[PDB]
Amino acid sequence: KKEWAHVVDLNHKIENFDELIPNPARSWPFELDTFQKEAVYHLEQGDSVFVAAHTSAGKTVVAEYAIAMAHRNMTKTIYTSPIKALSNQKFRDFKETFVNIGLITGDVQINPDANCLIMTTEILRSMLYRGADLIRDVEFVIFDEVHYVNDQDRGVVWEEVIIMLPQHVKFILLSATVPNTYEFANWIGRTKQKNIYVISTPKRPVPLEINIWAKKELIPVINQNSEFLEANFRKHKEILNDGPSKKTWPEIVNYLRKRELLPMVVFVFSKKRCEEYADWLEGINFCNNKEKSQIHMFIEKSITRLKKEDRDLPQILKTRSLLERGIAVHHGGLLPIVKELIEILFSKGFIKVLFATETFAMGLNLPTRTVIFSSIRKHDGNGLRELTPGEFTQMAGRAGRRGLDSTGTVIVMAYNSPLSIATFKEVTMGVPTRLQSQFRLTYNMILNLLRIEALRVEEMIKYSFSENAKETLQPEHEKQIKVLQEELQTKFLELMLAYKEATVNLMQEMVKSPSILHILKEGRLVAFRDPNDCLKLGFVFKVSLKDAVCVIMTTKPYKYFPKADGYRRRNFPKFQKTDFYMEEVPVTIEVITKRKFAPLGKVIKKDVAALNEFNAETNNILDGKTLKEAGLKIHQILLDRTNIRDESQHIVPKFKAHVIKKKIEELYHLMSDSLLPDYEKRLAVLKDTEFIDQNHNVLLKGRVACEINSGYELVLTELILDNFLGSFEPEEIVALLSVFVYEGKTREEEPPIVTPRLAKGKQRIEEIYKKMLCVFNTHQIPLTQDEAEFLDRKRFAMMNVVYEWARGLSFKEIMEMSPEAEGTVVRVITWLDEICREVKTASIIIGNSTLHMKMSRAQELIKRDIVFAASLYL
Ligand SMILES: Nc1ncnc2c1ncn2[C@@H]1O[C@H](COP(=O)(O)OP(=O)(O)NP(=O)(O)O)[C@@H](O)[C@H]1O
Repeated sequence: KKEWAHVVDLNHKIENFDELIPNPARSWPFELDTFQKEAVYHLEQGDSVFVAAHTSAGKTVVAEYAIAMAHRNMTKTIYTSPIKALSNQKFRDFKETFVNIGLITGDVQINPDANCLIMTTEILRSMLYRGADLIRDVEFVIFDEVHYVNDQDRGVVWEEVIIMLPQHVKFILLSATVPNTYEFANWIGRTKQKNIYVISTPKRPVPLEINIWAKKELIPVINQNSEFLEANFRKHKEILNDGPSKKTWPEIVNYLRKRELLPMVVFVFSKKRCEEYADWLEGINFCNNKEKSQIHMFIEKSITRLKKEDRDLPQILKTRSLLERGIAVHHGGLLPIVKELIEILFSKGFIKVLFATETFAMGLNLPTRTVIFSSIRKHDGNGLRELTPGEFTQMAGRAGRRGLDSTGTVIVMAYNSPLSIATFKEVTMGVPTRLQSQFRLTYNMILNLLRIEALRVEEMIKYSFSENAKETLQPEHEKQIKVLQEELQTKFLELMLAYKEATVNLMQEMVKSPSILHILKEGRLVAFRDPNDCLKLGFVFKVSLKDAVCVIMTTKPYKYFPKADGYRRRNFPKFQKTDFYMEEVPVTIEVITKRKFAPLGKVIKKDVAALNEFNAETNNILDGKTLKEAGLKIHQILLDRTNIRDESQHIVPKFKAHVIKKKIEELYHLMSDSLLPDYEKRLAVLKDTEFIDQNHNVLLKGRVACEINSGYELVLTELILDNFLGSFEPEEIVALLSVFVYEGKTREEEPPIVTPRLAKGKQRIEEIYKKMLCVFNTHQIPLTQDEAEFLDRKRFAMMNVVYEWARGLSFKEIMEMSPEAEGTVVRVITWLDEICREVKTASIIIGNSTLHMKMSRAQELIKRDIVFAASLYL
């Protein structure tokens, strides 16, 4: 009866809305869309909202409203998103929109006494665990980019956060259009006992047009009404009938320029190729003198902080070169400050051509007039594969600027060969991506909750999305089993069914080895099952292993077993005949008879001769005899089958009962398997390695691990627990620690480790990790590919860089010896600061003040220059 999540009908309207709101906490130059009105309304009622709105609709408006309320009730509104890189920006967007707002990061903290705070989800979780005091004064928590999914991002923890939030906190979840919003809104509302209204939109306010660029021509293939244009696509194919060349970009750039479809963002899934393509625009310029000067001034003003040695970095000079001509690239290889320059200049209208990797499309709020896909295929750790509809929608959706563009232009590049239609339709018009739960158990979480209170973990698991999902399913499967249990209420089968499965198995097995084409030579009379599973007989005519389908000349369906005379007589009487037809049949054929027909093609023509022959043969085959049958896998399979072997109008019921048993048995397991198993395993793991004792008390070791929130808490704890690091220099320690924050995917050969101790340290960590893996294996706990291949990658490749950096080398010299691009160097080194902080705290717990001192020293050594430059957004 009681519902906590309420779906707001799209057909619903608020004509008297302007009257319902007496004193709107905020107003805008424009007129709010119905969904925004819904949002504001339900917010003012004192309820929660889950807004899943198309790209270009204006979700931020709901965020600003909320905030406003916080400034009207002396309450606090915390804004959160999983994307840390986008904290500084959002913090600047609100400052320029509203007026005290703060910013909470790991090291930097600005204006905490504000009625609004910007922070990542992790920081919020952290504050929750901490039990911060300001949370008692928080009324609204905004969860932005709820649809954000990233496997390599450990900060997507809004579920844990929502579970942990106190009862007096109301929610505002912002998301792209997803199909399963109600699920999560219902979990939230039910689990939190909160009225939450699910709000969405019918379509994109700024409609997209999807085009293909082929042979210097722009061809529409999906119109504003999302209709696929077959003729045009075929046209592209025909025109063409294989990647960017030197003339590619100048040509399309020039084409779009004459037609004023700029600025353009070109998505390129490769940093190198971004830069290459950008370089291919040599001699093209979009900036007049004043613009060049403004840009120069902005850059000069922005980097004046840095030392001269950093201002003159090659990447900076090259970037300036591009920027002063209205061109840029955007990718993870760039120094943050450079990224920021590019972003700020792009948002202000100084950049007309931007080549960007996928990241640019996710967080950043920088829409463009035109979006181009250099390719709709991207390589992920798995390899090369087509983009998913969600990704394509995410990138393509950037192409419409509400208020500036009538429409958003999206272009897919074709080069020398046509794009496949299935691929293209799957990528551009595939089923929209669903919200998935990101909630996982970690040792850190378990140790912390366990340290807090005995059954906190169980409680956390009870209130998770998975559990609630299981709860939602339970009754459904109950009714299904009720119908089945009642439906039924109103050895032969085992061996037989097994025999069927065995024959199917063997058949599937024979479909791999070409040798089959010898057994299924044109004319091989066989008894097979049609789609309706009716036994029939026919001669083989074609064998396409590529499609694994055989064309047969067919005996009407019979609505046996090799060498089963009596069994045949009793079970299988004479079959019926029917005009021969060519039927396509799947290999997975109940029996391959010894009978072979001497050309069918002549029977297909109905030549009197072949006709008579066929008639006689068929009549003969259908008249008398009973069917006779006739690698290493097929051998064993056949053996087992024969073992089972040695082992008409009445089998219907039994068969039905079997079907039932299968269904029910199936619906049973469907309620068996999920966090509790993992949890038990993890407890076992923590018990074996002594983070907790036999009674599940958290030991000192576990209290140390509680402080490491970076991913490899157990191994790191193990590393720092004793005094192996006793004779290491701060530089050496921070150098060695880089292994826990570097993917180690460099495609270059590792040079000699710069010091002996570092080599020893690598050895030590490797050993620790091996042991830990052994323990993971013992308790059959599933590993992520990273955990698994950890040692198979070059994770230690950054030790030298970090060492030399801690020694005082300039970034220039650092880069001259780095196996990774600037951005990654900065990523590693900036993460190491946090690592050092964690280790400091840990050392406090351990009582090792020397280690503490060293870590402080390391922080002091690495925390400098362009690597730690203040954000341009602040
Ligand atoms: N009701 C409105 N009428 C006219 N303009 C609006 C309206 N609402 C928002 N805008 C403007 O259009 C833009 C809205 O974009 P935004 O706030 O980021 O939502 P969004 O497009 O859905 N973000 P995202 O989906 O992640 O890409 C802002 O620049 C607003 O100024």
